[PDB]
Amino acid sequence: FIFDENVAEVFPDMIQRSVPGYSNIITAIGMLAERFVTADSNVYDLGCSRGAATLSARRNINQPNVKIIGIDNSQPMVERCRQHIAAYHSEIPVEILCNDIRHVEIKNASMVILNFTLQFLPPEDRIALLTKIYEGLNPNGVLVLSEKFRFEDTKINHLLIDLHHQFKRANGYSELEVSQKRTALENVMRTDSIETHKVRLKNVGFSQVELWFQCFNFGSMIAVK
Ligand SMILES: Nc1ncnc2c1ncn2[C@@H]1O[C@H](C[Se]CC[C@H](N)C(=O)O)[C@@H](O)[C@H]1O
Ligand SMILES: [Cl-]
Repeated sequence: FIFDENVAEVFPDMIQRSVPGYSNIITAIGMLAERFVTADSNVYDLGCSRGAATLSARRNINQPNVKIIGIDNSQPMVERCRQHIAAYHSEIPVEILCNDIRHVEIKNASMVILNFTLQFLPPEDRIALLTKIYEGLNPNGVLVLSEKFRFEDTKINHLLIDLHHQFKRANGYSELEVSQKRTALENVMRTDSIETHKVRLKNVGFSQVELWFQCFNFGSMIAVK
């Protein structure tokens, strides 16, 4: 399982059937962009995929001189992203780059989005990235971090994983061809608890850090510089 032509194609439907609340987060990201994106700044969408978060933010930014930069290291993903974005008109320019988030520069940002992406980085690479993001954000800038969480409490972790399997079934997740390779990946994915995420965000330097959304074992938080 890699992010190839096939995963890039079925992605909106795969993530819809597997991430509870996915869609509400995307809508909320637009609300957050309205609140946090300032004029004359940049907005980064890290591991941007098809550009759902990117367009949600773009559609809700009404400030001048704002630029969006989406980054995804998969070429198949980046091609559909750029094309998907050129299909909607806007006076806000968007540059989509094909790189690995660990090497990109982040500067003059009012908003950074890591929407279910951090979990795909080696655990030992996460602090460095979040640190670079903290340094690249302007004062009062915001990091929106959505992740699949693990729960220290075993019994709760299983209860939530089960609710997550009830949701996947309800949505016919297994109908997808990518369904099993995808499910194998999540089994070996090194996810963090919500508390781990908060403590690390605070250690990097963010002043405000809080979970603002959750549905079973998936959620999203915000860290304000
Ligand atoms: N190191 C990396 N650099 C850039 N993109 C990455 C990296 N690791 C994983 N990715 C990208 O991480 C994404 C995880 Se799925 C992300 C969901 C998407 N942000 C949305 O809002 O719908 C994939 O598209 C994948 O190619
Ligand atoms: Cl994903």
